[PDB]
Amino acid sequence: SATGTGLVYVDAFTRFHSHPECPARVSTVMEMLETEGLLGRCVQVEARAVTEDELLLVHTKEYVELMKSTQNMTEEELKTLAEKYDSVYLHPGFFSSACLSVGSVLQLVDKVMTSQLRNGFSINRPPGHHAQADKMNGFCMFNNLAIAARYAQKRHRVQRVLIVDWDVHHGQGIQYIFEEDPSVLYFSVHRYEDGSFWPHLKESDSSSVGSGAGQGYNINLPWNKVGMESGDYITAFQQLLLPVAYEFQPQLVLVAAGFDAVIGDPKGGMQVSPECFSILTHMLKGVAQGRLVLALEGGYNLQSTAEGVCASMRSLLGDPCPHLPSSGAPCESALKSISKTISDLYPFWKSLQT
Ligand SMILES: CC(/C=C/C(=O)NO)=C\[C@@H](C)C(=O)c1ccc(N(C)C)cc1
Ligand SMILES: [N+]
Ligand SMILES: [N+]
Ligand SMILES: [Zn+2]
Repeated sequence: SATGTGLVYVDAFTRFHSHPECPARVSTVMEMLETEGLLGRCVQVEARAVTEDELLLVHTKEYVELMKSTQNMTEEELKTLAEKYDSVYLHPGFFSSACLSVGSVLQLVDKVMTSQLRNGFSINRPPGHHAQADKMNGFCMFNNLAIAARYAQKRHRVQRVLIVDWDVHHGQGIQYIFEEDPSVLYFSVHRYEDGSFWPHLKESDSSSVGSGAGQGYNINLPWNKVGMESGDYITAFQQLLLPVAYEFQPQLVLVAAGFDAVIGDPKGGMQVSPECFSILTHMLKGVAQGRLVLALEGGYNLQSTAEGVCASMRSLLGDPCPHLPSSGAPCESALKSISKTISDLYPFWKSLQT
């Protein structure tokens, strides 16, 4: 029986930066983890730099070289290149941080799949779930979890990987990468508002269920109203994700754990209590024998994000689930979105058919 919860963090995550995506995100998460006495209960795991071969599992050779050459670029060359991407800034140390950010999750995948640890959480920036095979996007250079997913498949002989994205933003990067791939199931719960919320993509609706052999293995649930709560996410997990999850039977679960959906986040617009992420985390522990790795994505209110991380951490540590301040009943708008997605993937999953 594997035991212990891995925690990867290195000061290098704070060496690149009004802007919402800042080193303050990660530094104050670690501080709240300590003062809550959660940090000392984790097994501290070293970070490592991702190798080129590992990056090439997801990203193109030309893109990797362009990103590597950003190290020596002038702040005007970084200005030029970054302007050709959607919502992306560049920094001389972005490449190093991005490399250590990916490797941090690979470190945790190794420990969980070799049963040295039960589960893990990398407090890493830059985030990844928006990054694509040949381009930067949404403050992401490399796709942390996509790389980790195929890494586990190659190195640790994993057949099926489930990726859960509860960040308020749609991880179109992950969706694009495994679009035709049935070995990796992608689930994304995100604010959409019929395309008026960033990234403003039609591919972010529940209509996109994948293509080819990957049909049915891509699941988007789009909120079309702000102010969603814990009762909405829990109902969404209970009626959609988890039925599919147990039918899918993954051997590793990766979580794009952004916390911009927590109450008080300026960007998300939702009202999800921090304690809700303790429940969602706990649900996912019943899948893949608890083999569960979380990686930081979004979240822009420093205290709310820190609370979300702590709440997720307690469940990783096997602490009792917390009391929920909000109602257990979901709203009508949430039910509409859940119904629509279920209807869109109905013929692909037996468990959805009632
Ligand atoms: C991309 C993103 C977060 C994604 C996320 O968190 N994914 O999980 C937020 C965007 C909309 C944003 O707010 C923004 C702010 C400033 C800016 N520039 C000053 C250029 C460009 C974009
Ligand atoms: N998401
Ligand atoms: N997929
Ligand atoms: Zn986000």
